[PDB]
Amino acid sequence: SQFGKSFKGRTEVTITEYRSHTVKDVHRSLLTADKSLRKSFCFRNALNQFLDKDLPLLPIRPKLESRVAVKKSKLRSQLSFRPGLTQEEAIDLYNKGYDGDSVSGALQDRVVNEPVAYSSADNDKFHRGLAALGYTLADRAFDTCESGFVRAIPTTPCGFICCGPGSFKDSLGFVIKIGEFWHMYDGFQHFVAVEDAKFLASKSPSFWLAKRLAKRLNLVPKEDPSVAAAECPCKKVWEASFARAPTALDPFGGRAFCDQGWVYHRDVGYATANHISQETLFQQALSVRNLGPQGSANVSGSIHTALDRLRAAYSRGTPASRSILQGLANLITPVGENFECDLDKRKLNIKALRSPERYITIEGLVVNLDDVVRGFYLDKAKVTVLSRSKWMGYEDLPQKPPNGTFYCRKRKAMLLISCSPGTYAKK
Amino acid sequence: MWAFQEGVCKGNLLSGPTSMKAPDSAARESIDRASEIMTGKSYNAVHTGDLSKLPNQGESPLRIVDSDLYSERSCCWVIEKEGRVVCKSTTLTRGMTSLLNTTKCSSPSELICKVLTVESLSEKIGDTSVEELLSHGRYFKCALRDQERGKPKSRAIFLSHPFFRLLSSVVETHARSVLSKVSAVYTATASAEQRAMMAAQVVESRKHVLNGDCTKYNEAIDADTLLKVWDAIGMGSIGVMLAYMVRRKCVLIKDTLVECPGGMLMGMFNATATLALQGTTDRFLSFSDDFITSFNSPAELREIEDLLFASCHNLSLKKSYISVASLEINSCTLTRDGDLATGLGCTAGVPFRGPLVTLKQTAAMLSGAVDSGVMPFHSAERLFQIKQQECAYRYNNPTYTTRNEDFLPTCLGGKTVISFQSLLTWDCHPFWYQVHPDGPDTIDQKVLSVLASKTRRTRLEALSDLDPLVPHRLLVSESDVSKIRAARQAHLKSLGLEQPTNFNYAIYKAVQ
Amino acid sequence: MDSRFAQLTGVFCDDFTYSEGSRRFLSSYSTVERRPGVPVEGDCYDCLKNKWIAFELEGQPRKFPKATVRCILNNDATYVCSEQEYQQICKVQFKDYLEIDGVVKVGHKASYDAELRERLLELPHPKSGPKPRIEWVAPPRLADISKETAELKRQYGFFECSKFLACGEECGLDQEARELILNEYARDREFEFRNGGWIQRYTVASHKPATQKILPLPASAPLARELLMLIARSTTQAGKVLHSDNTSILAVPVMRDSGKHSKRRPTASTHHLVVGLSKPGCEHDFEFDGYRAAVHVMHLDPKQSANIGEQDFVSTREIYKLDMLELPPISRKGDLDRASGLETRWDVILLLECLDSTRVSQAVAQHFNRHRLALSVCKDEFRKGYQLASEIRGTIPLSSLYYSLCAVRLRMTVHPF
RNA sequence: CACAAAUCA
RNA sequence: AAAUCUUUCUCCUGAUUUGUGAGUAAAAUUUGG
Ligand SMILES: Nc1nc2c(ncn2[C@@H]2O[C@H](COP(=O)(O)CP(=O)(O)OP(=O)(O)O)[C@@H](O)[C@H]2O)c(=O)[nH]1
Ligand SMILES: [Mg+2]
Ligand SMILES: [Zn+2]
Ligand SMILES: [Zn+2]
Ligand SMILES: [Zn+2]
Repeated sequence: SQFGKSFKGRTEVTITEYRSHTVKDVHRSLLTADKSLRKSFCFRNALNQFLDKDLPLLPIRPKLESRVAVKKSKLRSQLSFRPGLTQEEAIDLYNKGYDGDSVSGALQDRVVNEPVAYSSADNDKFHRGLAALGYTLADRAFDTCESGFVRAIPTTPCGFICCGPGSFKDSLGFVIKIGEFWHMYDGFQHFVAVEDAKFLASKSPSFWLAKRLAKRLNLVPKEDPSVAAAECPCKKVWEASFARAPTALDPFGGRAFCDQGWVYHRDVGYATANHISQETLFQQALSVRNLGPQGSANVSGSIHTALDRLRAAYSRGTPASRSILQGLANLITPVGENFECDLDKRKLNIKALRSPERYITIEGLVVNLDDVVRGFYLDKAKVTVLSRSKWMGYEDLPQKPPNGTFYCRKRKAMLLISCSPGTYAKK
Repeated sequence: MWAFQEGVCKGNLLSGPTSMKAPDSAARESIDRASEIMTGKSYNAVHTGDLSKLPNQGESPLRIVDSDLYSERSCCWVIEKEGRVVCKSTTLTRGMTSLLNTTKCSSPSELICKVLTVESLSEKIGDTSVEELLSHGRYFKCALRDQERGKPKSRAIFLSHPFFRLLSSVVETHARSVLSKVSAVYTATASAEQRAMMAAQVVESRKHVLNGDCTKYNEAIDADTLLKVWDAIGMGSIGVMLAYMVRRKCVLIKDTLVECPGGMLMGMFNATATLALQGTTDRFLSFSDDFITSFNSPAELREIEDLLFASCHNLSLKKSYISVASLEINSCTLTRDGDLATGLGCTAGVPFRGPLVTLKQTAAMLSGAVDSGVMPFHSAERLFQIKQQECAYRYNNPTYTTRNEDFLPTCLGGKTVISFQSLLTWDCHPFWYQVHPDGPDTIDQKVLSVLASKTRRTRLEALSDLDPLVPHRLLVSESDVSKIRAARQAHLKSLGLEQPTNFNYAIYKAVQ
Repeated sequence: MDSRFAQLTGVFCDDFTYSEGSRRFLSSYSTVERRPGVPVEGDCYDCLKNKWIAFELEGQPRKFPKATVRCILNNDATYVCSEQEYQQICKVQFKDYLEIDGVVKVGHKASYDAELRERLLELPHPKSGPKPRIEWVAPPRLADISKETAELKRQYGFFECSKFLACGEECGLDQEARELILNEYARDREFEFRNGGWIQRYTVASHKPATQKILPLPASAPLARELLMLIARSTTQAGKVLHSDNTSILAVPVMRDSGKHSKRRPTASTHHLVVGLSKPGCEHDFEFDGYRAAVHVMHLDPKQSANIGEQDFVSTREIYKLDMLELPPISRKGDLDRASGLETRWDVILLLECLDSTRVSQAVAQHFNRHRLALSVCKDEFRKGYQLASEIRGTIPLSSLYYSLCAVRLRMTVHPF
């Protein structure tokens, strides 16, 4: 009758409170760790048990052999997007008798950042502790044009959309929003899905493209036979040829080919290389200039505030600046949510307009929209003089300096070139 | 030796200081400092900035995160037996449960809804009233926090009443939301390294950098400033009640209650304190008592000083400095071009805490260091080898190992000195996986956890292995818990399976 | 799914059964009624019609699938639903007017808001305070650190012998001689002997701090690791002589003397007088059977002993050496002496940092890092960051702080930045 | 979500 | 007697990363070279 004592005076309590009450009550003793491990030969017996019973039951993890050339660079943040169990997968695991707490803990799509200062030619992602040695997460690709698909600039184009301007293969699919429906085509099966009050209603959620669309839209897959579309141009669009914008795969593992249309590869699960970087942020913005919301770049803070600042900077500026800002807004706005990414239709916010400086952080990159409007990150570099005395260990200022600290002899001063076109717009 | 480092070094190698002194002295010094500040003789506690531009969140529904109101951390539970106040230290879970039992409430949300919707302060909410809750929620209990490097005198920490925590959670969450909506560069959640990178990018346009810290941060943030910010973000009754409790807070030292009207004691309102500055100007990339503002001319520096003073963010003259070739925030120092400053920096040593815990912690530290440009990989390999040799010297006695297996570490009777690169790239005997930073728990951790749990009554019926979809806010009675357990046991029996098999995401994904 | 309707749903599923006994309506807000492993698409589930039912109000749509039938509750005392049976059940079960509580906003202004605001107004408020005048000047120069060290020396001075620091070097006695010397020293000091172990007995305390002075640096610390390991061992093994490869110690518990019923076994918070041996030549010399050695004591509470023991000496030395500049020779008092200095004294300093449980050296290191990084600092205020002598008390922490300042001064002297 | 380890304020 | 209210019979708030989740009985010498 402990329920009548711990929760005296109440007959019903929340699951949180009950679970928190039934937690092991660990205690802290003044004994050191070594003395505790020595006590009663507890660690000795534990080691004996591990070597006699537990050790044989340890799966043999695979060795890592993939390596790439790496160079020391600025202190960047490696953005890992490790996924969690999907809703249906969680249900299936729970009904199979798996631990509820562990499954629920695994049911969370989390974004993590790791400070690493090391960059490779393709700007890949390295393991924990092996960034110095260039141990990439990606495994060796079997077919060449798969690696071409995952690569921004394929070495050998097979003439098809995966790694060049062309049509689709049998191994590629695409999900495109037509009217009020999401059409998924793979090459054999054409399905239509709808967004039904936090759910993704589709004929068969098990479809790989359907699962990918559910993950992209942040919706729970669901079965709904009463879903159909009137016009299905999926055949013609599949048979047509499209231009391939040079960009790394979005964190979701797909590339945009048309307005609200994303191509996916069956074998490639998720992007292994940092989608957004200093040298590719503006190219990424230009590529999605008029492709609707993409939701591929996480912006620190509030997305509404970022869009307000983008719109305020969008009020003035040259057409190219407006296009760049529209592309950035498309990049940061999620897909399918109540967001007005289109800056033309966005209502101007005076409160976000009066601010003297408009800063937005895209994937840890602080971009000043005011500077972007006046042609800084693309046209001309920003120079600030740090001192008039030469410093030790700093290279001379090149003729077209990139971002960084340099020494200038014509002026005899230490300069800090910022927002240099040679870094962002590296034509 | 930390003095002769060519690069930056915080001297973090050795463990933090330890002190068995009673917390009375430090708490008394903190209270005296707060009272002295209240007199307006040394520091400023009066806010002057314009927070009229903060967005109003008063229309948002009152949502309480229950998970944050229950934990094993200590808290002050107050009892009024015979007109005397008795403050006891109990787990926050026990304090919250006792509060909910005193005033009949299924959940904290119901309690706050009832409190907000009373027609009088004396109206009963069970065996208590809002006036009694306010009176009790202002009491705090002092304690000493040590093992903080660079603080020979251990700091003073304070345990708060469950009601105070319940009311402060709402305001803190909404203040963080307002910070996200208003801050020029959001940092309330970014880590130290992310803040350093953002600062390195932000201050690229100005010649000088002001690496500053705030002194007496908790004592300089009056209840008036907190209520000002809360009213700016529209808290109404919650903000008023919290400010009333803060202004009337009492701290129990030894056996006497001491009034501490000034300041906020603990960092319970770090988000609100940060908003007190971020709401008045956008020139500071700061969170709590850490800002990285930059300037070009002395006039801009004077403007920065005025802004800091007006927002009760008193500059720390002892620690604040000006740099032109670097910038440091949250102990992370970066060059003006973004490169991490050469040197050990925040790298810390691993005290001997177990034959395999020490090796695992050394591996984790070395991986963190090599990932950045702290040291080349071969240096990390050499350091790991030296640490393995030291562990062999320390833990290779019969009281720690009776084995002679070759694959075992030299510190457990074996002859294997694993290479750091071999360990990191899963190129070791499965016995060494636990030693990996991302491997499973070592034998030492399991033994220590068992010893800790094996020290002590009567346990409630278990409620583990729940549906991953059932929200944790649903109400369960004793009969409901029994029925849930019976149903789960019957389902397992029908499947012919014992207690639920543990789930590991890594293995499942590997076999997928 | 809103908890507001939970109670309401409970009224709906009022002992309704189907299939001769099975409950018909399963509430989504009830854990026992909930069907495991099924997503929730409504306030309750009807098995007979296999349909999800959700409840709404006028002009308050709820996020649910279109397939979920909505029992819209009109402003008037009427319930309208697409399904006739559900509407009839709504009319029947909801006989007593169930007014759903309105959602409470964060900005809710309670009836006592004005009263609490008045009470707060009548309470004390702070005063403005002064605006500091900040003068930005160059960081402290070598002269300032020299002044700090000179002030420390003048105020406290130096000890005649290194005291326990001398225990970092071999005492020149074999294991048997060391054990005999330690046991006879304990016996001479009238230490109580019980169960084959030594216990130190005390009756009254002066309640005043012990004398503070700076410990001169021994030549080297070959036994730093051994001494720290012995200290770690002595956390629980107290009252008996603990031996090592090249040295030995004796941790005598210090326990109160009641006189008849006195503490016999040490408890969690019993302090230890750690006794160690070093080469003779100081006032602490002890002789027995022709064996002479300097016996040095150190009083440690359990936390200090654990902290000192857990430290690793070799690894810290190597990590520091990874990016260290050429350490200069220093004299017995941490002063640059090229002619007759010893570099090994630096090891001793490190050992001191390990023995100093207050770790004031960490504070000095942080301040020196700021100094090296800084270009301009507040006048007369940044310099007042090395004055940590008021933060610590004891011979060991005082010596550690003094030698941290000496290291800073030496860095500014030989390797200017 | 809870516990444990490291770091930061 | 010393690192002197101790030798007397618990450590707050928030954040980043990582790993685990029905595994159940006193006390500091027993037992670390
Ligand atoms: N409740 C806690 N707040 C902390 C803690 N550490 C830091 N802080 C917060 O950060 C603030 C600054 O504390 P620091 O760690 O910088 C201590 P410092 O000696 O530099 O403070 P001053 O006395 O103002 O010089 C402190 O007032 C709190 O608001 C902690 O352990 N607990
Ligand atoms: Mg700082
Ligand atoms: Zn191809
Ligand atoms: Zn179609
Ligand atoms: Zn002596």
